[PDB]
Amino acid sequence: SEVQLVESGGGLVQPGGSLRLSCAASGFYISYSSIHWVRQAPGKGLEWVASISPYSGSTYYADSVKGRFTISADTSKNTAYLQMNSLRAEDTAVYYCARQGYRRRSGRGFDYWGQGTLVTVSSASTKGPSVFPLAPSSKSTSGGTAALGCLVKDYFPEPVTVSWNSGALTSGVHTFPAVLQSSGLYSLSSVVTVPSSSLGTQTYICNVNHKPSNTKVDKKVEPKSC
Amino acid sequence: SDIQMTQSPSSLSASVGDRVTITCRASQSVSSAVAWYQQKPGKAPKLLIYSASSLYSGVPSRFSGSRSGTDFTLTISSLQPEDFATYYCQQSYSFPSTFGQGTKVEIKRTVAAPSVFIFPPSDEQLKSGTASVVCLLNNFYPREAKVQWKVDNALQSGNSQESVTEQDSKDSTYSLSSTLTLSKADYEKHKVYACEVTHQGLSSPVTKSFNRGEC
RNA sequence: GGCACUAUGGGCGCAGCGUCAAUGACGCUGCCGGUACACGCCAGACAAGAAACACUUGUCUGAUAUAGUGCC
Repeated sequence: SEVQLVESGGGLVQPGGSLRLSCAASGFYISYSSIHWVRQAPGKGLEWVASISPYSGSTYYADSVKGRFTISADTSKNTAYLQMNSLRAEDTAVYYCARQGYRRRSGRGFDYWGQGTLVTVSSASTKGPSVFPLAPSSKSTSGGTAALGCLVKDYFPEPVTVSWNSGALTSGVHTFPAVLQSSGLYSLSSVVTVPSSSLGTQTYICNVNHKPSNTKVDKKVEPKSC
Repeated sequence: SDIQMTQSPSSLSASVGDRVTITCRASQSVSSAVAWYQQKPGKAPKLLIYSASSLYSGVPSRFSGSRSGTDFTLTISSLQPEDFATYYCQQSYSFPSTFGQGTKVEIKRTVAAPSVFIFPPSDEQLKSGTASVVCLLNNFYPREAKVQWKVDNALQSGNSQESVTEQDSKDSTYSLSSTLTLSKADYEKHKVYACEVTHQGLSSPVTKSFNRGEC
């Protein structure tokens, strides 16, 4: 409760750039603990990265970061750091700091973890999405429900927000995780199941907001009839 | 060299009240420096077990850790709804520290067939030189589902991407999208665009297709 | 791991210089060789110290000690 790790410093940087992450500790004097950094690439698991041992300043590293990252600690600021130099897109992840417990109370387990700080390594530049109808069809549509949607395509960085009907329509909407395309731009798509009797009678609009590029887009998804 | 922790199973489908055992297997002696963690989406991991078997302060007593040589198992004696998350083992016997790949604990339910839809590209998109064909699998269980793209009965490879939603809060189905990406030039070199889906709730693989150019 | 043989001035020869290294290598040269023991001293191992390593302290071990080859 009173122990707290508060991380900062993440952000977006071009490959080969650098970034200094910070982990400010409260509730305890940092010098009597090992501080570890653990990272987690989007969708992957936890990967230990660097650690620093108390009373000696001894530091250890993962081979995937050896030579490029430097764990350190300023006890006067009660904060641990991770200088990351020459960053690479494989290094994109949510970066955690964690405290190694007191030996007697919780072994070598990491009992308290910072909140997460996001690191994105990319040479892509900002791009607002192109929004494309996922129009429903004339065939099939025999299940009393039809499906329709929007393709939110070629944006960077995350996130977009997709609503329908300016937020009015939410039941049966699926907005998938965005995938990173090989071009280094992202795409997701938002789809909604609706009663198949409303298709021509009811208007469906998907509203896509991409704050970084200051782009809001509203797309009307219409049938094509014959 | 480096110590490998290998977890088992990588995902698990249980209902409330189950005994759930997750197992993790180490490549060298880690002694007893194995820790288990619980992580929920968007959130920092939480410590459950330290020293391979010891119950971290504040954790429910339904969690237990066990050691057998290099073979470590976390077992949750009685699954609770707040326990559906992902679990990790860790070795801290030596550096580098190493985490198991992860086990995801998921909600069991009756099989639900994926209701399948195919969406052709917008003429607006073709103006961009790229064409996306989207195949949608709606509200299905269990998660395992193979989506196979065919253009004129020829399978595609390396030109599609998938994305799965998490288990729905209400009917705990999944939904999945698959996007086939093509150049416009290749898109118009073909007619029959088809999506083939294999799933446990499908008696035989279901296929949705269209012919490029239907009014 | 066990068995077998094989080898070991402090377990700490006494030193010097060049030392590179990154902790992986050391070596030549000189100097002199009661024996144990007691210590010291160093090196291991172990614990504890807010403590994985280093550090500090305590305890233990370095003769049944380390070092090979074959057998199994």
